[PDB]
Amino acid sequence: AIAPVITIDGPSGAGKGTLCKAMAEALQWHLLDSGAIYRVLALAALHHHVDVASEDALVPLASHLDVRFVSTNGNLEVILEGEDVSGEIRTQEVANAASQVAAFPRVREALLRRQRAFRELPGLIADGRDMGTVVFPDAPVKIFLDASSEERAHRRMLQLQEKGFSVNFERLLAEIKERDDRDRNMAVAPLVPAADALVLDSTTLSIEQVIEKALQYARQK
Ligand SMILES: Nc1ccn([C@H]2C[C@H](O)[C@@H](COP(=O)(O)O)O2)c(=O)n1
Repeated sequence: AIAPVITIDGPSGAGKGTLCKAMAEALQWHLLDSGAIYRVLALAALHHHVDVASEDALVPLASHLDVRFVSTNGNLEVILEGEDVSGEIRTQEVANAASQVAAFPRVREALLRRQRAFRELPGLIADGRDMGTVVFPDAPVKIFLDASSEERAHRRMLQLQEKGFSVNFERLLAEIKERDDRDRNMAVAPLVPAADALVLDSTTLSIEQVIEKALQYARQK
């Protein structure tokens, strides 16, 4: 007793986000956005003066987390413990922590069941860095979008350039390069594609083409 899926994962900046809003739009498939979750988890950790450094304090917060996602409106507002926090989880600090919050074995666990319960007819698209390596290791579909460092950098340090912020290519470069040698050497929660994941790059690829591509693989299998 279960419904179909998909597993569009990959590193930040890869544009796996907007890709999902098609997978899920053209298909009307429940769009599960992970990253956010952690981002709320981290936020909640922050305001709850919970020591995001202490793995011995990030599991309770998770296993009783009040985080849900809106329906079909303008885009997708994430809600927390009773109030909206979209713009706040998209902060340039919440992530530094949301990067800490997701680097602990037990964390994921408590977040685990909280995710697997997202599946439902017809299907559930899943943005993330592991929707195959762990959560949906049975998803007929398994896309793994990817993008170089210099580029994924642009794909961000620029994406926020016309959003009223200041940032330098040099920094964010290092910043993402950092998470890589982290996410990589990471032990658990690597970032390597699912042994049957369609490795799909997008550096010199267009977003209109990634969609194009992706979908091809979709209904196919
Ligand atoms: N499935 C996921 C999604 C995000 N993450 C991490 C990567 C980021 O530091 C943070 C949220 O990522 P994102 O900015 O893509 O929402 O949590 C993860 O480890 N596994």
